[PDB]
This record gives sequence, C-alpha cells and structure tokens, in this order.
Amino acid sequence: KNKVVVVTGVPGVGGTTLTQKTIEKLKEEGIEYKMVNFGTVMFEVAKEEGLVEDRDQMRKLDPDTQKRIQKLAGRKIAEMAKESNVIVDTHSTVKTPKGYLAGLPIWVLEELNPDIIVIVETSSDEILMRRLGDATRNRDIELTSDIDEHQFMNRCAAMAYGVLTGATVKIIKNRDGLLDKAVEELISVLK
Amino acid sequence: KNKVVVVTGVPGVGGTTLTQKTIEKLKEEGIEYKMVNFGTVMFEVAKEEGLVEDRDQMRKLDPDTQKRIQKLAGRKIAEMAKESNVIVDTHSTVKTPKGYLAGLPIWVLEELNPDIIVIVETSSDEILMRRLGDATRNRDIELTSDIDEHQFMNRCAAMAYGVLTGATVKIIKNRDGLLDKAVEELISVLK
Amino acid sequence: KNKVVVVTGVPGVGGTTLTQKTIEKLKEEGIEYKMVNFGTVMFEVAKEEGLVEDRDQMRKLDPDTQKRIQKLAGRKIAEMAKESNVIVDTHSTVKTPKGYLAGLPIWVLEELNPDIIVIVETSSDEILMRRLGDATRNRDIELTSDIDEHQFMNRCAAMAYGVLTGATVKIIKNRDGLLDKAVEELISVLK
Ligand SMILES: Nc1ncnc2c1ncn2[C@@H]1O[C@H](COP(=O)(O)O)[C@@H](O)[C@H]1O
Ligand SMILES: Nc1ncnc2c1ncn2[C@@H]1O[C@H](COP(=O)(O)O)[C@@H](O)[C@H]1O
Ligand SMILES: Nc1ncnc2c1ncn2[C@@H]1O[C@H](COP(=O)(O)O)[C@@H](O)[C@H]1O
Ligand SMILES: Nc1ncnc2c1ncn2[C@@H]1O[C@H](COP(=O)(O)O)[C@@H](O)[C@H]1O
Ligand SMILES: Nc1ncnc2c1ncn2[C@@H]1O[C@H](COP(=O)(O)O)[C@@H](O)[C@H]1O
Ligand SMILES: Nc1ncnc2c1ncn2[C@@H]1O[C@H](COP(=O)(O)O)[C@@H](O)[C@H]1O
Ligand SMILES: [Mg+2]
Ligand SMILES: [Mg+2]
Ligand SMILES: [Mg+2]
Repeated sequence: KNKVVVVTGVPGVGGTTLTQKTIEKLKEEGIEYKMVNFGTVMFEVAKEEGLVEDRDQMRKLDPDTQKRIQKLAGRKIAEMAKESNVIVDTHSTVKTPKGYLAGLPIWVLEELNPDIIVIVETSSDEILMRRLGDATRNRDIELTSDIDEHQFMNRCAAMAYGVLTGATVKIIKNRDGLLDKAVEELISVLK
Repeated sequence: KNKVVVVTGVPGVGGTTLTQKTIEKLKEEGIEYKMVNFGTVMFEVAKEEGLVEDRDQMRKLDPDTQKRIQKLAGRKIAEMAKESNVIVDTHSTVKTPKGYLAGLPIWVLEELNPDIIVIVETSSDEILMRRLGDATRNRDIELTSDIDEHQFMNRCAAMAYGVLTGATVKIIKNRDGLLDKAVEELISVLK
Repeated sequence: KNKVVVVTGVPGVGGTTLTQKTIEKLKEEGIEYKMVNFGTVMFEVAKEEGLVEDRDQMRKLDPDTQKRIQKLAGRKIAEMAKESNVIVDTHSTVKTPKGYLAGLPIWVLEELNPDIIVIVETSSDEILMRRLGDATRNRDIELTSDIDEHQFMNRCAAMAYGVLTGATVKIIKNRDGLLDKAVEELISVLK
C-alpha cells in the first residue's frame, strides 16, 4: 500500500519547487515518489474540451465546470496512487471570482484519502516579490493582504481535511534563502 | 434549479444592508432574488411559542432550543428556494453564552445546499462604531478584540461549509462610506 | 440525557488544571461531573500493547497505530458518558512531526457527540514561560510563533467540530494569576 502526500501553497510560495527538489533528494536515498500536478491533470481535460488555452484560465471558469473537471482529475490521480507512491502538488483552496473553492472537497478528499497534507508558507512579502519576478505564469499580483487572506483560508480548509480523513496537516516554511531547510523538513516528514 | 446565496457577517457589519441594496439594484434589470433573514424565520417561531419578545434574545436561549428552531427555519427556507432564487441573510456563527454556534450545522447546510457563502467583513473598529450608532437594535458593546475573535471563527466555519458542499466562499469588504463598492462586488459575483 | 464537555488546549495552557478546579467547585454545589483525560485512556491501551513507556512517546508513534488507539479510547470514553456527565481533557489537535493531527476526527467526534467544546487560551508568552518551569514533562520549548500556530489550528479544528455536531465552541482565557476567573467562567458556562 502506497503513501499519498498532498503539498499545498498559494501561487508563488514554492509548493512546486519544494516538491521537485524533494523527490530528487529522495531518489538519491533510494525512495520512489511520483510527482503529479493536480492543475495539469485538469488542464489536459479542460484543454481537450476547448474551455481554456492556458492553465491560469481555469480558476475563472464557471465553478460548476471546475468541480466537474476537479473530480475527473482526482479519479485519475487516485489511479496513480495504486501503482506508486505519489506527491500531489495542488492547492488547499483556489481563488475564483466567486470566492475560494476547496481544492479537496469531501468527495475528492475521500477518493485520494491523502496520508499527509503539507502547507507551504512564507510571509506575504516574499510571495508578492516572487510573483512580480516571473512572467512564466499569468499569476495574480494581489495585495499582500489578499495573499494573507488566502493563506488564512487555506489553513482552515486544510485543518478541515484532517478532521474528515484523519490526515495530519504539516506546515513547512519556505523562506527566501532557505529553500534547503524546507527540503530537509519535508524529507524528514516522508519517513 | 434556483440559486441559493448565503450572506454572512457579524452584527453591525452590514450583511442585511448589502443584501437589500444588491437585490433592489438587480430588480432594476429584472433579475429577481427573494431576501430571507434566517433570524426572522426563527423569531416568528420563537415568539409564537412565547420564548422571546425580540430577536436579540434568541442567542441567549438554551443552545438546544436554538438548534431546534434553527432546524425548522432551514427547512422552511429550503422550501422557499424551490419557488425563487434566494439570498439568505444569516450568520456563519452565532455568539451564544455557551460559545459560537454554527449557523449552518451540516444537516442545515445540506438542506439549503448553497452555491455561494458570502462573508461581509470590515474592521472591528468600524463595526463597534456602527453598533453604537444603531438605535434599531440592542447591539452588544463588546471589546473590539471580541469582534475580531468572532470574525476569525466565522471564517473558520465558512471554509468548512465550502469543504462539505463545494460552495465557494467569497469575502467582501463593506467599508465606511463604501457600501456601493460592496454592492457592485456582490452584483458582479451574482452574474 | 448526560452532558459531554470537551476541554482542549495546547500543552502548558492549563486545560488539565482548569478541569480539576472546576469539578471541585461544582461538587460543592452538588453537581457531579467525572474527569477523563483522553491521553491517559490512550496510554493505558498503549502500554498494555507495549508501544511506549511514557505518554509523551505516544504522539511520535505510527499515526496508523495512534488512530487505532484514539479510536478505541474515544469508544471507551463514550461508555463513561452513558453513566454520568463527563468532562474530557484532551486536545483539538496534537502536534506531531508529521503535522497537526485532529484529536476528534469525525468518527471519534460522532462517538462522543460533545455538547460544548471549550478552548483554553492565553498569550504564547505565558504558555512558553509555563513550559520552562515544568519538570513533569520534558515540555516542548517551541518558539512563541509555533505556539501561536498551534492555537490558530486548534481554533480551525474546533469550529469544524461545531459544524459537524452542533456543539457550541467556547473560548476561555486562562491568564497568569487569574485561574480562579477562568474557573468562574467555565462553571457559569456549565449551568
Ligand atoms: N525558498 C525560496 N527562496 C527564493 N525563491 C524561491 C524559493 N522557493 C521558491 N522560489 C521561487 O519562487 C517562485 C515560485 O515558485 P513555485 O510556486 O515553486 O512555482 C519560483 O520562481 C521559485 O524559484
Ligand atoms: N485541487 C484543485 N481543485 C481545483 N482547481 C485546482 C486544483 N489544483 C489545481 N487547480 C487549478 O489548476 C491551476 C494550476 O495549478 P498550479 O499549477 O498548481 O498553480 C490552478 O490555478 C487552479 O485553477
Ligand atoms: N458601508 C457602510 N458604511 C456606513 N454605515 C454602514 C455601512 N454598511 C452598513 N452600515 C450601517 O451599519 C449598521 C449595520 O447594519 P446592518 O448590519 O446591515 O443591519 C446600520 O446602521 C447600517 O445602516
Ligand atoms: N443560521 C442561524 N442559526 C442560528 N441562529 C441564527 C441564524 N441566523 C440568525 N440567527 C439568530 O437570529 C438573530 C437575529 O439575526 P440577525 O437579524 O440576522 O442579526 C441572531 O442574533 C441569532 O440569534
Ligand atoms: N484526542 C487525542 N488524539 C490523539 N492523541 C491524543 C489525544 N488526546 C491526547 N492524546 C495523546 O495523549 C498525550 C497526553 O495528553 P495530555 O496529558 O492531555 O497532554 C498527547 O500528547 C497525545 O499524544
Ligand atoms: N492561570 C494560570 N496561571 C499560572 N499558572 C497556571 C495557570 N493555569 C495553569 N497553570 C500552570 O501551568 C502549567 C501547565 O498546565 P497544564 O497544561 O495543566 O499542565 C502547570 O504548572 C499549571 O499549574
Ligand atoms: Mg506550482
Ligand atoms: Mg442584519
Ligand atoms: Mg494536561
């Protein structure tokens, strides 16, 4: 039976970066994890239906459309969990124009049944200055108070996940200049 | 099917004023929502049983009585949602002497099945100053820190609602003098 | 119908002390509550299976094994409530190296079905300083920001418990030198 790890964090905080660095560090110690980006799973579905051109248009779609593709992505990822350990790079909540949407509503949560939910955080300062540094995404320059609001709600959603499934909720700080301490923390967790 | 929108906010933050101003501007365009204050539905029952004289006495009743009448109101409101779109002006949590009571415990939540949960917020400074200026109600002069504690727990309960049903959780600021921008935001969320 | 009250709080905040003092002043009024420490119940099962020698080793055990023992301890505490009122001295979340673990995952929460969930809080300064004078544990000297992080997540979990069951969620300040005032408050809450 395989370990299913969810890594979450607002855009710019480094959930994806922490995850790639962690899996390569685990493979050097002999530990096999698969990286899966939840948003890519969805975007293959959405791109195939013609609803979007790029992945940062997904959060602006009608939220019933997002929840339909949200569920197909979660089913395809649950299939992956049978065949290897998996780390899911995704989001505790997604900021849509109609409010925060839970990234793992109970029906999605119950099919992944994640063993651990990791929250990657740093100060909204660093997140904002990091967003201003990367035209690689159509990332929202919000205020730091909007990022602080998102990290607040993401904690609430994640602790709810832990009440429903029994998963532990691990907060890892990923601060400017200290990416390496965060990789130590996440590696220490996955043993 | 018909849209169910829940609007929430601590007393004094203007949840009711935002709900009435938004609905009337939508009627200028022919877009009909029916306003339903959850507490009025509760107060009609409580007063008919002889439990209270006014609506601000209900949260000081035995919490078992409140949950009894709370459950009746959710069913009565759910029936209304069959006859038109509804915005439910109500509360993420209610402050009772025995603690915060969820405004939508899970059985009520599943009976209303809302699409959107709106959290109306502003500074506890501005809330306190409105309660002191409001001769329609017997509003509690709490410390500003008790108001911030109530807005903290309201966020927590609301994100739990979004985890359990999939409803999106929208935060809207309703600042002094800027009621109209808050009305503009909600109208936009409801299109 | 018998009362089930849950009192929760980070280590060092005085949840245990507040429960014992409240029960003695209540018996002077003829009000019988039974104290139950969830961890003591867990440790009885655990030491009988040989997993630990002392109780601070339990939160570092296999979270598959902890939830098996948390599951049985919640079931043993439910039986106690059939025979008397009970105050359960436990924790909203337990801080493990694998993250925060909900103390009442939904299946444990529903077996206890508490009426009131008390959160004991004070400033992270006072908790930290209390941990330093306490040779009954090797007490966790965390930073004050980690103690604050733990109290933030305990609020999130507790409000989720209130959404799922209907329990009221009561915050009680247990400040240095003012234990007797926190005791008055809890007594007042239980009448
Ligand atoms: N600890 C860190 N310190 C500085 N920059 C970082 C850190 N973690 C991530 N970044 C950068 O921040 C941006 C956000 O990356 P991510 O959210 O991982 O896609 C990328 O340009 C990263 O290289
Ligand atoms: N669990 C999820 N639920 C809903 N939408 C998601 C989820 N994970 C990712 N997304 C969407 O995928 C996009 C790309 O994710 P990311 O690459 O991880 O920033 C996000 O902006 C969201 O629109
Ligand atoms: N944006 C605002 N600026 C000033 N006063 C407001 C605002 N929103 C509501 N009020 C007032 O604040 C009080 C709270 O109203 P409500 O909660 O809607 O009953 C009432 O006196 C309102 O008229
Ligand atoms: N969802 C709810 N659940 C329980 N009580 C509620 C709810 N909504 C309103 N109430 C009660 O109704 C009273 C008046 O509500 P309001 O006029 O919305 O300030 C509140 O002070 C509460 O006692
Ligand atoms: N609800 C709970 N779920 C899991 N472990 C718990 C729970 N309550 C207590 N424990 C364990 O018991 C230990 C001692 O509890 P306490 O004496 O109340 O601080 C804790 O540090 C946990 O390892
Ligand atoms: N209000 C208070 N003021 C000072 N010390 C307290 C207070 N409440 C509890 N304590 C002490 O704080 C320590 C931790 O409490 P506990 O979590 O019950 O183990 C114990 O030594 C208690 O005696
Ligand atoms: Mg990413
Ligand atoms: Mg109102
Ligand atoms: Mg204790």
